[PDB]
Amino acid sequence: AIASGVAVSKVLHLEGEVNKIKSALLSTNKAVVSLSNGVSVLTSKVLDLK
Amino acid sequence: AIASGVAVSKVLHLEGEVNKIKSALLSTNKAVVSLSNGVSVLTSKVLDLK
Amino acid sequence: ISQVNEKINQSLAFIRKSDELLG
Repeated sequence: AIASGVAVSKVLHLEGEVNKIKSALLSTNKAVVSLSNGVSVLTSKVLDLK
Repeated sequence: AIASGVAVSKVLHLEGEVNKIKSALLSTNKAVVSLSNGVSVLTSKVLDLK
Repeated sequence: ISQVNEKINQSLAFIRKSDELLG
């Protein structure tokens, strides 16, 4: 699965960045979901005030 | 950090792709913080109207 | 209203985790 020396170690390091960047965007998504349930419930309230 | 011509450039380019996507998600995050500080102050006002 | 603010509280906590990974 390997043969050197066209970057052995450096290819695994970018494979690590992709798992942090892949998990990073998941938290970002989950924020946009909370902010989305919040704006959903605020809208609901702005209606009961009308 | 590379060895040619076994895709010297193509490993360096994707190594580049990861640096923009990392700054990219950083700007995306910065928006979700503003829209959230914004919805926070809008909420504050919808409360002062109630 | 107090619950709309917990949604913003927990969305802002999700960005600091995102940014805690960058990195």
